[PDB]
Amino acid sequence: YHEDRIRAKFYSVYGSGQRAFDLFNPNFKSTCQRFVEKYTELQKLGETDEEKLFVETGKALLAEGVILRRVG
Amino acid sequence: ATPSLRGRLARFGNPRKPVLKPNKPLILANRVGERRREKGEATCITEMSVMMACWKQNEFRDDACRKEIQGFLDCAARAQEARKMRSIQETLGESGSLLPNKLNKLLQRFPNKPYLS
Amino acid sequence: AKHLKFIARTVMVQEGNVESAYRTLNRILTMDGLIEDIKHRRYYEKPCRRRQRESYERCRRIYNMEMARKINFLMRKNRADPWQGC
Amino acid sequence: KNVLKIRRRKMNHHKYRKLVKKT
Amino acid sequence: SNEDLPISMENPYKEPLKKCILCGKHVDYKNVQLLSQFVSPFTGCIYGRHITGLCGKKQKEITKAIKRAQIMGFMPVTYKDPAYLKDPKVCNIRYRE
Amino acid sequence: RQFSYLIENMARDCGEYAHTRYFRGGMLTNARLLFGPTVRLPDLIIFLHTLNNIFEPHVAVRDAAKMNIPTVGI
Amino acid sequence: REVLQLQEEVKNFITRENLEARVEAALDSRKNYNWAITREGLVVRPQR
Amino acid sequence: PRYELALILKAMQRPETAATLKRTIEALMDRGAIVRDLENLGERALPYRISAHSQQHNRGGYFLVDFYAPTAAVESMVEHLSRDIDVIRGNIVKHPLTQELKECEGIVPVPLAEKLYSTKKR
Amino acid sequence: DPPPSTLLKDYQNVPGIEKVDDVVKRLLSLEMANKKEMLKIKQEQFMKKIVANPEDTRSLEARIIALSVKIRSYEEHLEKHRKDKAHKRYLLMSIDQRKKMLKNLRNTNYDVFEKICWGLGIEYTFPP
Amino acid sequence: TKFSIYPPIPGEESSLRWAGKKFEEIPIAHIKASHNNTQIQVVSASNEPLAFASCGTEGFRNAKKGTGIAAQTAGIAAAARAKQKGVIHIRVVVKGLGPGRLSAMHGLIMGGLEVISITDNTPIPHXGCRPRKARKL
RNA sequence: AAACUCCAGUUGACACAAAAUAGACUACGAAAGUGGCUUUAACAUAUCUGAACACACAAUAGCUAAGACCCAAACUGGGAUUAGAUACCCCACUAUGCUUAGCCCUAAACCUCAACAGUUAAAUCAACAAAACUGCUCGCCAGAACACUACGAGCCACAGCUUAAAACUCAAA
Ligand code: FES
Ligand SMILES: [K+]
Ligand SMILES: [K+]
Ligand SMILES: [K+]
Ligand SMILES: [Mg+2]
Ligand SMILES: [Mg+2]
Ligand SMILES: [Mg+2]
Ligand SMILES: [Mg+2]
Ligand SMILES: [Mg+2]
Ligand SMILES: [Mg+2]
Ligand SMILES: [Mg+2]
Ligand SMILES: [Mg+2]
Ligand SMILES: [Mg+2]
Ligand SMILES: [Mg+2]
Ligand SMILES: [Mg+2]
Ligand SMILES: [Mg+2]
Ligand SMILES: [Mg+2]
Ligand SMILES: [Mg+2]
Ligand SMILES: [Mg+2]
Ligand SMILES: [Mg+2]
Ligand SMILES: [Mg+2]
Ligand SMILES: [Mg+2]
Repeated sequence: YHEDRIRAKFYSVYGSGQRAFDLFNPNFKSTCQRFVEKYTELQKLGETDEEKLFVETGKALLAEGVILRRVG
Repeated sequence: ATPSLRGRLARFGNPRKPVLKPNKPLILANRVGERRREKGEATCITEMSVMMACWKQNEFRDDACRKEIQGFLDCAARAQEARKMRSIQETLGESGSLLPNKLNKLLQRFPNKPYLS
Repeated sequence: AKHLKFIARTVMVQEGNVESAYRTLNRILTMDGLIEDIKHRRYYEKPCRRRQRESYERCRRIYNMEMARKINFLMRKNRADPWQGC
Repeated sequence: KNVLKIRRRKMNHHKYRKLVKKT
Repeated sequence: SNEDLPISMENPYKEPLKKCILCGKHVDYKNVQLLSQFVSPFTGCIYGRHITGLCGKKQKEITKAIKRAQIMGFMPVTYKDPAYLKDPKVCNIRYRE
Repeated sequence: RQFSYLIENMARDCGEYAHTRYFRGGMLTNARLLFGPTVRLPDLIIFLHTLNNIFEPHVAVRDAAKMNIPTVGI
Repeated sequence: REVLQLQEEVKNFITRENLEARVEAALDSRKNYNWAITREGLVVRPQR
Repeated sequence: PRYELALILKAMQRPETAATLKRTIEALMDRGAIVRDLENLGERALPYRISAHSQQHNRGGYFLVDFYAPTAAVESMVEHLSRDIDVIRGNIVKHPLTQELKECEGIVPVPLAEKLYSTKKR
Repeated sequence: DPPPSTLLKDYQNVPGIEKVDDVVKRLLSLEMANKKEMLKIKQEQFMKKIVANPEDTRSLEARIIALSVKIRSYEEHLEKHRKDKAHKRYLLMSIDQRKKMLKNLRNTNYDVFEKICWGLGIEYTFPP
Repeated sequence: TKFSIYPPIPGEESSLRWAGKKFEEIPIAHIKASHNNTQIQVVSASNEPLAFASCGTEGFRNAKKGTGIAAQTAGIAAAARAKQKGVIHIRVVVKGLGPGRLSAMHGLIMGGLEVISITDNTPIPHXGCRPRKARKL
């Protein structure tokens, strides 16, 4: 899926979220999926650059109180 | 890592000469070999030579070789009990790796499948 | 002959333990293949015979390493039967 | 395969070389 | 048609290929310190790639460099130069129990 | 074997039959000798698992076709 | 671009004029080609 | 082409070593070589005892001479080094910096070979 | 053979190569290169002398010229290495391949076939 | 300091001593373990012969020379003559995979000598002379 | 047992011989072959197929001539074994293995699987071996044995090689 490129980059930058997946809940949303949704919203607002659209998404989540610890 | 088998055998499509000429097909059997019976080392042979050394210098008189004879006797008894325990522990407990019989039962449940079903 | 002496194949003895030092030396010569090399050189192995031996030893390594990989892969399954009676 | 066909040729050749040497 | 159908593309999660410790570095026959890291301390024997962890290309370059350095008077043959015994151990082999 | 107990109870509850055990040679193709000349064979066989425990097709799949018994199978 | 680079390098080549001066300058310097590799792929230059 | 002369000289004092290097560099120029640089690798103990010109050597001075020369100059220079009594051992190799190292993408894994035997039942 | 002072085929058309130091001209000449660089110069001379388009290398004419240069290099090699059976094979095969090329050129473009024979000094012969 | 199985390199400053002598000054016991015999020679660091013994010089003959007990007896004989000349510590250099390879070293220890290092010098040609043909048994 | 005892061990000096480890790599070459180091030259062909004989090659053994000689080693001699032992085992030593210049032209020279192009679906397929096939071309084969033979012919080959039958015989091989 198109969002797989966003997930591959998120896992490479921020690693697997210390929050544990709950695959029993059919509506579970991980930190990566919450990142993918914000990334998708900003892309529909006109932004097309990749490197720029990825840095703005991280800021939006930090403003919402999400923990994003860069792996390196 | 297992050495490669690509282009090693004489086959159609493989241009080069064969690298390997296995006299048996390289296909895993559903069993392993039986562990060979091993020959242990002699025990107390050091104390045996010390005893037989005093005999040569004391005309084979046991009265002068008591400490050497006793040492060779105590060692033989200790080596006897240890030999008695080595069987109870190593033969039955299967310490470390499994025995062939037990390992073959495990392979029976996951046999190699060189054919289609 | 032209090299320095007491560097190659030399092991120091610790606390008078000569047996352990000899076993260490023998283990070194074995792992580096010198022992088997010396034995195979007592008589001349003809080239066709050496090629056959190398092929046999290489096929044995491939088979033994694949059997070992399957044993380690299945060893976890040696636990107790979880559905005893069914 | 056995080597019975080779063995027949082997003896033929041996006896021929020996005949040539003798004469 | 449908937006939720899969799309054809290359594996985005694909991990980069692994590289040997010498990938991208020049192997010179004069760099005896580097070459000494791939020979036995006791016999001077060259280690196979299953011990050195080198790829095929670098296992060959190291081998050729050692043979050149040995006969040109830069490197001993029957042992590892004792001056290099305290270098980083990059080979997978242990002689002591 | 993880579901043997579940399947045997389901069969007993719906009023049908279950065979989750080791399948002996000829239960279907030699039934008149194993059960009797008047034994009635199943009209339908439902495989909840079509493989045996060495990851081969259950022998009953072949033998059901030999005896012309329709089979449902996951 | 290769002819330009080569034209600057030739200025530092040895000739029969500066041979005696370049030999003495070599006897005073030291060139070290030794370096070790780590399990992480990092070069460890020699302690000099 | 571009070559590299690995030169092991007899352990001598500075004056005799300078006279040997000059005499060697001139031998290259007399054969049409364009000498590029001279590097001193320092005096050290030889990896093994070397016998050269009816003498046994345990130490030597290591020097490198980077130079260009026609292909026909190598054979003639090798013959010259064999007669110089102050040279323990001298080898001429193609300069390693001329050989451009190709790029490497990494290690491509090798999968277990398949279909080496027909799938008939044995 | 071209003079040793001839520049390599790669550095012959760089602007300002005639105003560089004499040392730089030696390092870019045939004198400081292997024999294969000299053969590329010979091949270029024959092209401009014979073929109509010296830039077309896939024509049957360019191939006959390229192979004729290889044939001459094998003959020079064997003059010094008379027991080199491998290169003796490469020579005889190359001569056979050129004869097959000449046969195909003689059948398709005779005017070009005559210029090739004159330019390269080849005496065409019919097989027995 | 942790124990080092690598021998001390001559020229470097090592703290190891044996009766006040450095590693380079310890006498050497050369053991030649052949398939049919064992020869032991003790020499000084300056290559001065100090003692010699073999299974043959100790009264063994024919197949009895190629045994471990014969090599042990030769080791005791060489140690006895070497100990009289003031030898205590020795460096063992053994060549050959004969039956008296390890037994010869035991005899040296039983004779009163202390082995501080063991060195193998079994000749291995790196390509050399063609050995004799294989046996038909 | 014979053999050696100007023998053996350490140390030093010291090859016209052979090329540990790397190589668990699978590369190069038409094949035969090719795994110590350096340098020079250098690995045909922009359709494919195309030869017992043309053309050029071709392991080992062998021949001719001149050299080298560590080690190995047909033959031969000695020791032992055995009913015998022209063998197997031990020792010694030669032709030979090496170099140079010419020959000889053979191999289970077999990965016993011809070159080129294409396929994995149908009937998948006697057996075994290394799954089954298609197009196209050249080479070759037609019961066994006689027969890697006889004769003829060619060949630097003269107890050789290549090509290669028939009669008598059997109902199998
Ligand atoms: S993986 Fe790149 S050189 Fe080894
Ligand atoms: K070698
Ligand atoms: K043939
Ligand atoms: K074969
Ligand atoms: Mg077989
Ligand atoms: Mg058989
Ligand atoms: Mg017959
Ligand atoms: Mg090997
Ligand atoms: Mg053709
Ligand atoms: Mg024909
Ligand atoms: Mg023929
Ligand atoms: Mg031949
Ligand atoms: Mg010959
Ligand atoms: Mg001999
Ligand atoms: Mg001879
Ligand atoms: Mg030679
Ligand atoms: Mg062959
Ligand atoms: Mg063909
Ligand atoms: Mg017939
Ligand atoms: Mg024949
Ligand atoms: Mg004939
Ligand atoms: Mg005739």
